[PDB]
Amino acid sequence: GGTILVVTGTGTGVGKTVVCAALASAARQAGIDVAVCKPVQTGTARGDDDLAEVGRLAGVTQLAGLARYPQPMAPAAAAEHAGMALPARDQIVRLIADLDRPGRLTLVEGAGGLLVELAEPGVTLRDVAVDVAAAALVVVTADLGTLNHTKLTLEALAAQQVSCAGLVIGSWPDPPGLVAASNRSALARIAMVRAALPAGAASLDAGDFAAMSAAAFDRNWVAGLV
Amino acid sequence: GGTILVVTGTGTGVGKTVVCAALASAARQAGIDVAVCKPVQTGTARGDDDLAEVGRLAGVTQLAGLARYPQPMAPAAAAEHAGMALPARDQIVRLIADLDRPGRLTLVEGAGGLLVELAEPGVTLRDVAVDVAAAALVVVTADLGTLNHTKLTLEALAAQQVSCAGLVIGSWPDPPGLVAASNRSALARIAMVRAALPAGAASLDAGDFAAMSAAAFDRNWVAGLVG
Ligand SMILES: Nc1ccn([C@@H]2O[C@H](COP(=O)(O)OP(=O)(O)O)[C@@H](O)[C@H]2O)c(=O)n1
Ligand SMILES: Nc1ccn([C@@H]2O[C@H](COP(=O)(O)OP(=O)(O)O)[C@@H](O)[C@H]2O)c(=O)n1
Ligand SMILES: [Mg+2]
Repeated sequence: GGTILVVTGTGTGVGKTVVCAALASAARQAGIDVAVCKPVQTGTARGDDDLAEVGRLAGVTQLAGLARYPQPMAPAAAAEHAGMALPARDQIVRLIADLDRPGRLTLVEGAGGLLVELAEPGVTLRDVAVDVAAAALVVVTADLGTLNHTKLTLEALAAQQVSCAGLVIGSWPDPPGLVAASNRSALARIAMVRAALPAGAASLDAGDFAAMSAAAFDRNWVAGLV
Repeated sequence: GGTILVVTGTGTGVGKTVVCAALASAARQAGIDVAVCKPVQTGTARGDDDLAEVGRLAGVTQLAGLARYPQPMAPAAAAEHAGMALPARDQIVRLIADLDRPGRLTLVEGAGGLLVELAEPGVTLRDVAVDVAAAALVVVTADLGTLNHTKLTLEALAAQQVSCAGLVIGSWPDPPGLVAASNRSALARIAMVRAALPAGAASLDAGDFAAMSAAAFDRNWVAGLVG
């Protein structure tokens, strides 16, 4: 076995996907082999595709997925809209265990938040993390309300003994503002803030994104993940 | 005593204050005596005042506050900015217990979400509900992400044996889109949906607000909140 992290967020559009790519890119430049798994992808009608973002931004090639639904809804609703079911629990857990190998960092990106339905029936990214014995990296905002949502996600993780590998602020504004600066300090009091990615990093070309990513995390911590 | 209800939300700006006003209004129209309590109010230098707004909307006059901070931040950050302290846990409980009375519905409006720190050290509204043996009414959105946020809040309540008095969709769009209608159907499988308040209800005058409020809640449920 290697290291499996689920990358979850406190909500939708907090930057989980940019974080997966950024940590992927930071680990790759540390000589770590990276694989990213997005079991369920929604919003394909408008072109959503988080694995292709990670491939473009970070250059991961081991990019694995099981289902893609057209509508920009939560997985369960997008599936009912399409008239089809979510994939089964065993599919996603086994896909991830099969990605896992010594010396490799495997990131599992969910859909929205920790407790959204990912597989039939009612199984979540938390259930999946329990099954593969993964730790969780939690992507937060620096905006108003983040302390509550972070604490809630962290309590839900710990309730099922899913270790917290730290926080990442998905989007750090420029200029910060009084709320973001206050929240960042307050976030660090409840868990390790591993990085804060600058707002707009997802528009960067691959070379600029690698530079940002290498600077954004601590070199020792990334190397220490595997 | 009577019935104490904390009114919390899955976030800030989900409609806690309008819900408080609407439930207060429906209970008042059922002949129930109502008090609305706001132990920690932030953003007062921007004009933020939920007690005053509950009074504007539903006519409530039994309105109790405790801490007020000028800056629109989390209570802990607003207090630091002002060089003031958060209230103690027992000061909040005293504020609520002074209001509690047989035959009375006392509503305690949180600040932001359920785990916002209201007192030191890290004392939250969940702790307060334990102290005054109140159930929690959870105000949610109908938008993307509400299911995760509602389930996270409900787990947090169960972890401390704080009963969930049900859900209220704070703002309900007319017409509802696909995502909103899906979320609503799914929220009703998670817990009782007590009401879904029409969007923009804060622009209804006293009469239209009161009518909206009587229709929004099941009369049996409201009447059953306090005997
Ligand atoms: N540091 C960041 C984080 C996100 N973003 C963008 O803001 C949107 C939300 O990010 P995301 O797609 O990773 O959100 P999740 O739903 O994956 O959590 C996306 O369109 C990002 O491209 C950015 O430009 N700079
Ligand atoms: N059904 C509703 C819900 C909220 N609103 C308004 O939407 C804003 C947020 O509602 P709120 O202040 O009660 O939200 P909280 O921060 O108290 O949870 C406020 O401006 C309300 O006046 C409305 O007009 N009709
Ligand atoms: Mg309010």
